[PDB]
Amino acid sequence: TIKEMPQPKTFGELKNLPLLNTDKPVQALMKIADELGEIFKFEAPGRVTRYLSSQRLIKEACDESRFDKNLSQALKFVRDFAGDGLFTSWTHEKNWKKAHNILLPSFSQQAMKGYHAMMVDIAVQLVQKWERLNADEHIEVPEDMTRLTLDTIGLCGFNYRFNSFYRDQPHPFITSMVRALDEAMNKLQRANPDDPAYDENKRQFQEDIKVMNDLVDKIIADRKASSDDLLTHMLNGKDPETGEPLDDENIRYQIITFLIAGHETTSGLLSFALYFLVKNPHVLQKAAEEAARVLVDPVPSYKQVKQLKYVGMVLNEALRLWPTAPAFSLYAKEDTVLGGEYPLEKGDELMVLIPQLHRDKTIWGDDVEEFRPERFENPSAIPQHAFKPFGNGQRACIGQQFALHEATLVLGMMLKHFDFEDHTNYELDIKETLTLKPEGFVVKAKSKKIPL
Ligand SMILES: CC(C)C1=CC2=CC[C@@H]3[C@](C)(CCC[C@@]3(C)C(=O)N[C@@H](Cc3c[nH]c4ccccc34)C(=O)O)[C@H]2CC1
Repeated sequence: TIKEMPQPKTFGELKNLPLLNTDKPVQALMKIADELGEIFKFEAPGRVTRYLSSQRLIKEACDESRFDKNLSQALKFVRDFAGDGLFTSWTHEKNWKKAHNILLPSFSQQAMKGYHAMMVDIAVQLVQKWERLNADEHIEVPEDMTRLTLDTIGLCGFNYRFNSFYRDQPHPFITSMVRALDEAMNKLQRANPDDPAYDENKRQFQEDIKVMNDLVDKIIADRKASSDDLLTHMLNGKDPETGEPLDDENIRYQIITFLIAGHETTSGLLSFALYFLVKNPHVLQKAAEEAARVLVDPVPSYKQVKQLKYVGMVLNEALRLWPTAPAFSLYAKEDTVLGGEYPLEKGDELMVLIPQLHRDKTIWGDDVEEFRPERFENPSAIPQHAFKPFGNGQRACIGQQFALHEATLVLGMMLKHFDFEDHTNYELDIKETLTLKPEGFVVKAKSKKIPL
């Protein structure tokens, strides 16, 4: 009944801004939501946003007639290099619907069947790497998952080989992208971004943007000198509405977007999935049993991957507890009241805190912190807008099918070929680069000695 909104602790003139002066801002906002509940106001000089954590309010926020996708401050900083690519465009910019129409067919069932062989090429490189480890050598999990996911989007999307399994260090692309993301996350807490103490930060940022754009003009130059892949559709496809193709500036932004959006979160998903599987041995056993039963050939087929149902549920349960793109932003299209209590003005910003949404006890029950893939047996038994790891509506993840096909294929092959040991009894440490990923997660993989 027009309730007053809670607000976390303030720092005078800086309002709530210093609460983001941490290497783990999403984990900080989750603790605030635990303390303040389903909604709280966050204020900095010149800006306000309302953090939502309950399925009760988020099911309203997901009404596309009332709320559209907002560029959060984080996405405004990413737009410095991702421009009006699909992830960092407003819905009302011409290039959003145009690129959407042109690129959606690059995620058709026909398209996924076409990507499968190249996903297998990279997955086989991962399995061969682990088969070739010596006694008592370990696996650096997020490092190897990032090698796989970057190489997969490079090859499937652009017929480009990053060759990440030939490198003991990350590809220059990854090093520059991680630093750009870390700069973008860093600028969020930065009062007085014009301070000369940040002139080197700016210089380094521009440098990192130059590294990713050099690789893009090279992917483009490569293709020019001679495929039916994502890059084919970017260069040739026409929007059925206008009959127009994408312009060169936009195409560059889409390549940068798909290299970032198309691997970082999938590497996080695979890393968290393997973390929960080694921490939950009964779940690991059930998934390994399915992989053994289904993947009866040396090379997995598209159809077999579609039959790894329990592996698919493991991936959804990992996205429930640690959604690797952990927030999305909305703005009110008009004046509206939220849950009958919180009046909003046109333009008012909302932040969906996805990990908190996924811990709503009124949806999942009291065992909400438990890793239980069986929660996903029946999508009709899950309330509306309870599970939002790929965002909402027409602005939902275009790459969800690609990511889940790749992750199901790879996790299936991992569970078929190896037994895993949590040999250090790893303590979860979640590194934030806007996206979430376990840091320092290592395992030992004992070969089942099954040939490829
Ligand atoms: C690539 C995808 C997965 C991402 C989604 C994100 C959504 C919200 C972000 C993000 C998690 C990074 C950390 C801050 C946070 C939680 C945020 O709300 N920030 C708000 C509010 C804010 C924080 N600091 C600010 C400084 C100035 C202005 C606004 C802000 C914002 O960025 O808009 C960020 C990471 C990148």
